[PDB]
Amino acid sequence: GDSSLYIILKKLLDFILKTGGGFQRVRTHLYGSLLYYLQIAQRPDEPDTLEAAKKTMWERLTAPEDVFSKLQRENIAIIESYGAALMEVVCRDACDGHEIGRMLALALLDRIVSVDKQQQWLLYLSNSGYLKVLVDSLVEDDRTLQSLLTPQPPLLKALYTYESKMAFLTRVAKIQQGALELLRSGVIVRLAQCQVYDMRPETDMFIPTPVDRYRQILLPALQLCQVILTSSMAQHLQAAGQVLQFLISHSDTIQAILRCQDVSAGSLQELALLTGIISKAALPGILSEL
Amino acid sequence: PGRSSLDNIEMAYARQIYIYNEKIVNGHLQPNLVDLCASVAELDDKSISDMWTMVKQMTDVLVRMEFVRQALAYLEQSYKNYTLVTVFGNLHQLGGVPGTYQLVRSFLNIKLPAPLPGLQDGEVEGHPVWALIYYCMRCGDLLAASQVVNRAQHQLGEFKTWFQEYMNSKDRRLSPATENKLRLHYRRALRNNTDPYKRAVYCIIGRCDVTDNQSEVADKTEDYLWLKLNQVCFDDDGTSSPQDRLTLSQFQKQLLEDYGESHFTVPFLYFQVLFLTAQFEAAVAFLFRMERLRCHAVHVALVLFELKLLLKCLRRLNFVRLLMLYTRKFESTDPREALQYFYFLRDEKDSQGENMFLRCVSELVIESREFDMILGKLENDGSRKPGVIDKFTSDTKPIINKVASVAENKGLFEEAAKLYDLAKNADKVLELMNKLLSPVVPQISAPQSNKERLKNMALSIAERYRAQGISANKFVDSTFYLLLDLITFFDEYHSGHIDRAFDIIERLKLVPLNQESVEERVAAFRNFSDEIRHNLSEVLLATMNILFTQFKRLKGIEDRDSQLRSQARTLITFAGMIPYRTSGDTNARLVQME
Repeated sequence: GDSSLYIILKKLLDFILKTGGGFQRVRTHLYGSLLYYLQIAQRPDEPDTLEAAKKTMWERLTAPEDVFSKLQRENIAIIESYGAALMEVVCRDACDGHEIGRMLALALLDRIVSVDKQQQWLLYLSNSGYLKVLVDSLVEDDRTLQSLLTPQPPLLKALYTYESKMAFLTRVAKIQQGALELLRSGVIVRLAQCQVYDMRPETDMFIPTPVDRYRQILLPALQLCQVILTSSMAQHLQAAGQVLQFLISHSDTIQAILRCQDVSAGSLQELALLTGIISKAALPGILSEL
Repeated sequence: PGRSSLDNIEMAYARQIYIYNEKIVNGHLQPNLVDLCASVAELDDKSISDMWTMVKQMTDVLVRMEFVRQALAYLEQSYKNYTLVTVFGNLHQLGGVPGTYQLVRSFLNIKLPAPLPGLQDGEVEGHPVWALIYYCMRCGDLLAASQVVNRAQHQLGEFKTWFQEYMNSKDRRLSPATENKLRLHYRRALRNNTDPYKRAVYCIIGRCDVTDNQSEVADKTEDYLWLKLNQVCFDDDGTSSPQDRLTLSQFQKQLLEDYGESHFTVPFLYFQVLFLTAQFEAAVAFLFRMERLRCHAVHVALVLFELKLLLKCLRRLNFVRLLMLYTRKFESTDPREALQYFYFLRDEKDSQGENMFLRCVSELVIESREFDMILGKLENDGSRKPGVIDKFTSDTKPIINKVASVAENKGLFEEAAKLYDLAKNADKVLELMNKLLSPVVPQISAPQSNKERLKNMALSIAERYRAQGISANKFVDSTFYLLLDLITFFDEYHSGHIDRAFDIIERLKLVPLNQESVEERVAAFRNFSDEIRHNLSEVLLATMNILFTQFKRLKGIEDRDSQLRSQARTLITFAGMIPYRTSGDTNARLVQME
């Protein structure tokens, strides 16, 4: 049992909240340990495992096992307290310093993220901070993909972080309350500002690599939009209208995406699916275009 | 929206590759390009379409395969076709015979050289001779052009000589002699003056002035290309040390500079210029742009590919990867189609590509996890029913082991069992199988519909393998049957049939029905295989249940209550002896009493 590990997890949270450590270097270490701990606790299991455990509890027909759920609950309580405090510290920190330590802190934020999805965090986190900052950072994401060539190097830093940021955004969108916060932050606006979509990637390093990269950005952002759309009530709701505007305004890209090949094709294929999901999920983009 | 438009298109294209794969397999003579040309006719494709015709002319247009020669031929034939069509439609019907010369006279006379005739040509007997020679040349009818000059009535006659030998040879008229002399005359006399067509003929035939362009009579973009193609001199260019050499490479670069897609306007036409110019890579990349229709670029590449080009994904040209990336879009949804596309990779025959193909397929199987579709399915003896890949064939066993082991990591049991069946590791299958059925047996009750799952799976394999030349270990099979027997006991346990359950449980020969032989049941307990050792808990308590319910004290003659009573007793002694080696529910006691 990684019970012994639990104590270290507590110490880590303590130090972070305290934000002692002149070195972000120190905090990077704390973030790394926390990340492993969160990951370790839930060995890759998916909703099926949870459903099986619930049934067994079903009810305690005899002696049940509910060990992993119990462990997750304890982790989440500890984390909550310490949490509000530490969320503040973790996000601010974020930005700066450490573009480095960043790779570590964004990964920590994402793991944490699943668990403690649901709950808790959405409220806290919401507010603050994050949203505002993260949406603005979408705009700047577009700019950051170009700056991407330069910095291929400084890339190492940022791939660990930028990808982590997209993931964090996608995860928030997966749930109702999270999607609401992102959308409130003016997601569509930042995306319009990034101008990632309102262009043609082909227009324009070995060229297939750049296409893979650009399309890659498009697939994640597109997933974030689709997730935000569906995650609310995609119908009469306001969300449906916003997504439709997204499609029409960035039409012809959707159409253009539909045919061709490579790993680039693979990325293209995923992008195509993502648009399709956006289409049906909304009022059928086609349906709207009666 | 929904865009059934593309999906329909996707399917149409997929259909065509599919037929192409059938032909390759069946040694057929199905043309890819004619097939696109047929579909492409409809619209916007009127560009893409012309592109396809260009490729098709190339069909077996090797015929050797000279870059500029073929490009020239395409342009020349196109012009000829254009000429024939104009003639083929009213008039006179032209007065004379249909000879090629006359057709061109018609083009020159009827077509737009005259609104109502006139200006700056040299004309004899109503005919611009130089224009004629130029157009005949344009058509590719060099011989006729030469003849016209012969008959000409002209006085630059030295040129006449230089035309004939240009014609005689490979058309790279290279006399170690005069060419130099012709050039001087051009510069002095011809260059600063004359009738546009005359200049064209001199310049083009001579390769007189490498700074390039013909003033008055370049009327079309293709005219523009054709002229340039005529000018380049590939063979023995390196030999001879003047710098009046113009190469395909040089031509290609000019097309790039700025001339740009915009410059080649009809952007529509730019595509064609790229193919003609030999910029295949650029051509795919360019097709790669509008909506490039990743789909279109992919297929065109496929077509160049059939042609045996590609001689060394927005910007990623390699054929394997171009195909692979294309697959990414549809692979999850349409794994079959993905296979069809990956298969094309072999079209480039050679190792490397072959492995790339294999790796791609391997990669497809893994993570798509569409095992049945991709790998195969159910024996009913009769080996595998082939998966799509198997139809293509070969390395399939090694992929299976790889996938199966991976399944083991993930713990995706069922997939593993499925994979091992294909692997034909019969013993392995049953063993994994015994494990699956074994747990799920121990647990708590209320399950087991009579139609589908691990139990059902159990039934499938036993019926299936055991009769037929069974390769499995006897031990392995034995536990298998026991698990099945226990399961049938379950079916009948509840759903009534109390009496039947005892009979079957006793048959198991696991639990002491007889005397105090309960202890022998101890001795034989530790020996028990791990799978059964686990199951016993329910065997007991099932017994004390039926035993209880059946032996409900009856109302108001032979009633031997004593048995079905002794059975409980022996069972309890049994349970009493192994409670520690059991989960910890001697709540047999609750059922035991009342």
